Amino acid sequence: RVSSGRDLNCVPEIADTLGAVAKQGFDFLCMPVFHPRFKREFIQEPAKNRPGPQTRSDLLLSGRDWNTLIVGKLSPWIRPDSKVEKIRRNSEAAMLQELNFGAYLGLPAFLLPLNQEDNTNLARVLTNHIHTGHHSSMFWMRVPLVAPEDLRDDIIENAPTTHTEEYSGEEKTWMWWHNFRTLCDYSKRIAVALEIGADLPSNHVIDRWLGEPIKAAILPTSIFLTNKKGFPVLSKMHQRLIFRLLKLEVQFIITGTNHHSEKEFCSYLQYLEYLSQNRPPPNAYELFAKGYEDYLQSPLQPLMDNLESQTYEVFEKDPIKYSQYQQAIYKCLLDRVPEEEKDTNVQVLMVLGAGRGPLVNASLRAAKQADRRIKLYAVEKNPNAVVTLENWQFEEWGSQVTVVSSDMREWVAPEKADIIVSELLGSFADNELSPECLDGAQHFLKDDGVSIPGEYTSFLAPISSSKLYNEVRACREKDRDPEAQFEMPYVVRLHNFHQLSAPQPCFTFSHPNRDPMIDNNRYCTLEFPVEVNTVLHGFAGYFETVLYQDITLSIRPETHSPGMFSWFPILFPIKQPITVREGQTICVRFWRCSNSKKVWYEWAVTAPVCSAIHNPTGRSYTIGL
Amino acid sequence: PNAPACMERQLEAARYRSDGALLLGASSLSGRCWAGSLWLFKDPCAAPNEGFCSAGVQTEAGVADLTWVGERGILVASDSGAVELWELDENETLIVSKFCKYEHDDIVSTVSVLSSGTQAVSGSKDICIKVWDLAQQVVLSSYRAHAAQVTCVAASPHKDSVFLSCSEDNRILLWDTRCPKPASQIGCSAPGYLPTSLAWHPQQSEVFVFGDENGTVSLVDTKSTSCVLSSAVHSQCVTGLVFSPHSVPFLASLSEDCSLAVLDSSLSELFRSQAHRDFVRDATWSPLNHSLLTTVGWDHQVVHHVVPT
Ligand SMILES: Nc1nc2cnc(C(=O)N3CCOC[C@@H]3c3ccc(C(F)(F)F)cc3)cc2c2c1COC2
Ligand SMILES: CSC[C@H]1O[C@@H](n2cnc3c(N)ncnc32)[C@H](O)[C@@H]1O
Repeated sequence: RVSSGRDLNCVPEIADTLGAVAKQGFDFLCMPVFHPRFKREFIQEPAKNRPGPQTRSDLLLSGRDWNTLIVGKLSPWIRPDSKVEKIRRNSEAAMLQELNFGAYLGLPAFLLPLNQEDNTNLARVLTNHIHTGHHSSMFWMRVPLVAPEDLRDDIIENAPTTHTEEYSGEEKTWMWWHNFRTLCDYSKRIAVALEIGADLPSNHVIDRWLGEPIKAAILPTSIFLTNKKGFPVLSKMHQRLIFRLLKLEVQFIITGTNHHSEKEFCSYLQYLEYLSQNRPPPNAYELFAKGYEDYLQSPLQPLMDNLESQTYEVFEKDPIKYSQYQQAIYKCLLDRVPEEEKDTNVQVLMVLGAGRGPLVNASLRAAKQADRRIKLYAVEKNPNAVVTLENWQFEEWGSQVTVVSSDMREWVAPEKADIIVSELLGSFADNELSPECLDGAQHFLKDDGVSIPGEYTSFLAPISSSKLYNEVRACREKDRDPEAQFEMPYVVRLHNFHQLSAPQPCFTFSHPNRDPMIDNNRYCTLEFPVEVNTVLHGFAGYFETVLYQDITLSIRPETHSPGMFSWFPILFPIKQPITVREGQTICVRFWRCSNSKKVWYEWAVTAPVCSAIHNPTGRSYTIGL
Repeated sequence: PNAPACMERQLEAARYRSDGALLLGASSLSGRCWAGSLWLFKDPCAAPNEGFCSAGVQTEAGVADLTWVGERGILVASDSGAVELWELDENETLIVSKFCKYEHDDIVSTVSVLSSGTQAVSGSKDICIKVWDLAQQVVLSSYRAHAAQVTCVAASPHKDSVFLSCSEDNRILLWDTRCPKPASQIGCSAPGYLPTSLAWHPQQSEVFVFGDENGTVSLVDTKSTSCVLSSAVHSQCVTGLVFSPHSVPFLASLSEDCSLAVLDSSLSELFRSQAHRDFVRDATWSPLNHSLLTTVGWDHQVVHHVVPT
């Protein structure tokens, strides 16, 4: 359940070294395509004409071996950011040479070091290489958690290490990475190979790499311990970090020599793989939604569109969600009719937006266990789902369920509603126009009628995710505004992200609205205290809803309804990422706008730096009325 | 002669011992098999010729550096992350390994035996410097003072507890295991081009020379920490620095511009040899006559230069 790699910087013979690495239990091998000590001269005339092959044959491995087993390493002497010019241009021509040989071999990944602050000329040559051919190979940048200058032993008399807390200086390696990728314009082929030090840094420094495209974790043999039995082990602190990585499904890579006579590299993995089993399988919600991690989708629009048969099916694969509805109705039924009026007072229940009728059946089970009599209207506008309803009224429901095929805003009802039941809420609560729908349907709800859900609330929280920022950035399509993908929300099971503040309420709607004058236009102004240095990429959205009384449904992480995978969080992006210092406040503003044809969201950032107003006039995203 | 068929192209080090026998260390930096070997030639003129050798064994990985241990022992800085000690037999025909300890996590780049002959210091690309006990095959101390791969370590003469070390963190560290903080940085090279080579002066306890990557050679009085005397000797990284065994030693520099140069006390220039076509890697003067200086290269030549004193 763990994919691991072996980092070597010494191969005498590929086929004999790779065969060794394979038997020990490794999925791939990181090795130098060129001899690490083979400095080559490209300009200077005595040494430019060095004879012989510049490296070993490609024939030493099969085609699929290079494609799936081998991760290239760029030679340690390549220093394109050197202060000496001759070293710069040799490093330039040689970095291109090594990189071009990796693409020649079809290697899936290439390792590049980020061991100093300035890799500007490094980023450049790399970028040109990315923009020469159109390829999909990845580039793993080695960046350690703690810089080599901040880990050195305090054994120099006249240069003692700084014992003070450099809060932003302890995060300095992240700045190496951030500046590198920003120079490379967020190329999808450039990911992080995080090197784990013997002694870990501060918690914020580790938190810094939340949301970053970490494809690999480097585990040197030196950071391992020795249990009472004499085998390599890891501290609880270190183990927690690995557990955190396990959640991102990074590949785990061992580097350095093994100091144990009891030798054998499998033990180092034996403990590592061992850890995966120890991590609890599954987290319940995680099992079902696997493969949807960080997967961008357009939010469903049941009103404007007609949902397919299999999206109604996934809706029903959540009993927990309906139990709350069942219970809310249950509780409500008892409240409205007393025990002596039980068999005389029949209640008009109306499932507005019945779909394939899970709500109508939950309304039936609620009436049975409440021992009160109900007349039930199943109202659905999607003609295709109505076919399921009418087949299921005829076969089993009978005349207790009346199926109505119309829009609830248009539908004239024969009877007034004792209770109306709605499932209209979206990921961001009202993004599915549940307000406008239930509003136009209040007229057939009697004056003391209960609407389920009574209210719902949208929540917002700023997030940091360079991973997710590329995916939106990759969403550009032809025949449309090149930035329109940034001005539209997405429903997505957020995974590799970092929440930057506690979710705050955004919009609220109460049904029945009543009010002399109903207006679903909204202005809400939020301020999010941020206690860490970071980069703002977007705002995650959740919702809480109160079906009736205490019963509720929620995807807000603090009050997340346990065991409910029915809804995913929504993500509002911003065109340009915004850097945020510790102690700064993220002020965001959101608008719910509407005309007579459509409803949309506008949003902007007025915090540390202003951001353009997103989706103005609904130019890039509408919710059709 | 109980030796491998051919040796590898990249001659990486050449050392003379007391009696005049030439030690050779070569690695296969390119090709199918990346390994190394150790060679001894009691005749120095037939050194590049495998069949005309006195001894010859063949090691697992590349020989990044070597040094003599006494008169019948070779300490090896091997690519495999290990330091290796090989020792001739009594007949001096077979070279057998004494130990092979894998303590460095990267290429062992440099190694130097101390004045006591019982200890040796090694530097590697893992930034760690280790103190070795060559009798108990163990590491005496794990020093991690630099922040970049260690380029050169040079044991002090007549001081079994002092040695030099230079890394790509632009630092030169004067070491003394007697002090609580055993390392002492040299403030001269505050903006200096990265140091690449180190050589103590034989006669003086506090005098040593370093070579930077811009081809500049400078000698420093260590005790005074005063302004050094500098001279642009080469056009590439200065690979190594050796002093002649004379009473007034000449300074022989060698760099990646494929040229060997010999200097005096004021670092003036007496002799270049352009004879090498590739990188020059090591220098060792003949102790039998003191005007011969032989240097190897990656062009697989050994060149016996006559140093015109
Ligand atoms: N009116 C509604 N709107 C919704 C909009 N979106 C969603 C929503 O999150 N997903 C539906 C569309 O794919 C994304 C997402 C999803 C995908 C897979 C899974 C799986 F397989 F893991 F379980 C779960 C969720 C749910 C809605 C619901 C209602 C009524 O109750 C549910
Ligand atoms: C389970 S999703 C909620 C259901 O309500 C339906 N729905 C949405 N809006 C309306 C409406 N105005 N009238 C009737 N059904 C609706 C949607 O099509 C969906 O099947």
